[PDB]
Amino acid sequence: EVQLVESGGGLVQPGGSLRLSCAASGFNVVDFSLHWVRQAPGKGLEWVAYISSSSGSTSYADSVKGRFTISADTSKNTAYLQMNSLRAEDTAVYYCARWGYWPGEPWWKAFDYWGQGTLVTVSSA
Amino acid sequence: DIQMTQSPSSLSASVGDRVTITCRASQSVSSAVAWYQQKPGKAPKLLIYSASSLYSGVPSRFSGSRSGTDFTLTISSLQPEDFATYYCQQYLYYSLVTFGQGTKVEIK
Amino acid sequence: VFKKASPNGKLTVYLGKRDFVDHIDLVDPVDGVVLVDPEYLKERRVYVTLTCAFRYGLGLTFRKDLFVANVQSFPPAPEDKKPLTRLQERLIKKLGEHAYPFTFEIPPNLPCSVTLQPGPEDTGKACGVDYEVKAFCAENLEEKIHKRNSVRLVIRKVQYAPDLEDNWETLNDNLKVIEKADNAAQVKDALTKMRAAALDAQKATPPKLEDKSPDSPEMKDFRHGFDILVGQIDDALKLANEGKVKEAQAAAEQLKTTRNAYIQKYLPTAETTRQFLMSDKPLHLEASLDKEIYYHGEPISVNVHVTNNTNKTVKKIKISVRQYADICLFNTAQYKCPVAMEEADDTVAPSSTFCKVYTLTPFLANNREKRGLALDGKLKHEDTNLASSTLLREGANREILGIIVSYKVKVKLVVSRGSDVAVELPFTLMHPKDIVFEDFAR
Repeated sequence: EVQLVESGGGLVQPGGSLRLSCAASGFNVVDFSLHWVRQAPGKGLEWVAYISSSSGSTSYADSVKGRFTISADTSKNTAYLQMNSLRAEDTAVYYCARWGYWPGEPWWKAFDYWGQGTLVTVSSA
Repeated sequence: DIQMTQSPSSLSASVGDRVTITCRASQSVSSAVAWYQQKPGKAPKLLIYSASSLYSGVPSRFSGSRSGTDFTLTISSLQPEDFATYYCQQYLYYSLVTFGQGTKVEIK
Repeated sequence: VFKKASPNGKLTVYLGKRDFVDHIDLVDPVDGVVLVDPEYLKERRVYVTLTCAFRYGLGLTFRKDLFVANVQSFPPAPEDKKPLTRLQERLIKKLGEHAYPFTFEIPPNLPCSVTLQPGPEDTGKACGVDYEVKAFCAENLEEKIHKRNSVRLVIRKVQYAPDLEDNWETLNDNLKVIEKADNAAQVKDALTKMRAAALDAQKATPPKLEDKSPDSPEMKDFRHGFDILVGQIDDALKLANEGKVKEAQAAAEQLKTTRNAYIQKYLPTAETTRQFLMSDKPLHLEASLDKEIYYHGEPISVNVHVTNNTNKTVKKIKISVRQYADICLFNTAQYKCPVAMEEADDTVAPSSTFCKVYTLTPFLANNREKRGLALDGKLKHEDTNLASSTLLREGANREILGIIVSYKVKVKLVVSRGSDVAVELPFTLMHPKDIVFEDFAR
């Protein structure tokens, strides 16, 4: 079945780095797009970044534009997110989501299968 | 950036009543609005996509309507699973996704 | 509202409107209240009617009239018919115990209010179709009328025009902005707007294929074309996201090709070809209208594409918008009146290709002096414009309609010396879709 396994969270000092991995089962990444959706504790969801393996095109957010890096891996069905110089505002639980491609129903069904999510926390001590 | 706003930031209703939840677009997004029901401490679930269509699995007491740039959702609330925070997402393009500030349905 | 009293002002008729719109399912009902005095009606009752009158020029008029509508209101309730409306019932707010109303209904397939224009020396006869609500009081229906007991209003019926055109207009403006843009921000905003417009248009249906099934193959091809268009917009948007503005502009230029594909399928076009002796290749001419539904005063741009390989040069282009009017009666005749004429001295070399867009506008003020036109009311009134095109019968009758009005655009090429090749493009002209008292008298 479809399951978006998301793992790689923890506590990191400010200015540190982390690598958030999103593994997928039951479908190949070459057929769908993979996003990242934040959630601050007690606030709404926020868009982070995404990647599409059919064209190599990636676009980030205005809050994490210059720091994060996203890369996929077709042979393993995982898309990697890279954390760099994490700030205090990034102490939020992260979800991995799948979105279809333009021609047909899959594009219309936005984020049909999400992930359980992993929690990352940034504190000085 | 296309902006999503949910006006009734909190609603109070009991089991069996009728609940309406609204959303207002800052730009012309032809449909391209989806509603998510986020349980306390759980990942979002897809209730209504294409701003009017139903997703298989979700119960039938859920429906939406689009008028210009205003989107609304309607429920006939039941006991176990219809008390949580709901969301309103616009998905015109891959790199344009913006979520709406959530609304909570408490118990009187 | 609007009122009008008889020459003996003991009978006053009110109405909520002077113009009624035609919904093809059912025209709006005529709501009014009749104020009388029972003393002058000592033994007599007040009458109301509605007819689709015909006019020309005992006013020396030939008549062919067909409609009847009868509601008498003295007393108002022979039976409690009362299909009441809000304004009709509320009109008794200031009116006493003599004011008994009426209610009427119009068939949903009657001719609209059209009137031909006569003159002292006119190219056409005088004719028209107009409605009238006439009120009077006498012993019975068949009794002779009198002028001191009558109120005869004249109302009008108007059809208003029925999203895809707006979406295409938005796409055109965004494409122009894309072409003229200099930074990535305006490019991205324009691309977002045109993506939204293209999706919204894909959600719609074209006027030509309306009668066909929603799952018919033509609808599938139409949605496929819009799918291709949105894909090209997506490619341009991705390039704009990367920042490379020039490639985004080229990807948007590909939208010109896809629009050209759409135009020849769903827009008015025409092509005629002519050849002569003592030559090798013929002459070809093509024209296209941007849209089908037009609004009164909205300029009409007519694309002209010409290619030629003959041994003759041509320096003349004439574009015209021509009236067409029918009279479905015993005096049957057909009319044609240029409403707007155009002339340019453009070039036709023996071997060259030409394509320019020319804009025209049919307007009554500049075109008034000619006779035999097609109008929808009295010229003196401010709300009087040219006659909107008669929406053709949906398989219904034609003879009873009276006057049919249509428009089409002509492009003429003037052959040089040692017929003139022409095309025609049908199109459509339509109008865009306590109480304070006033007098009805026009």
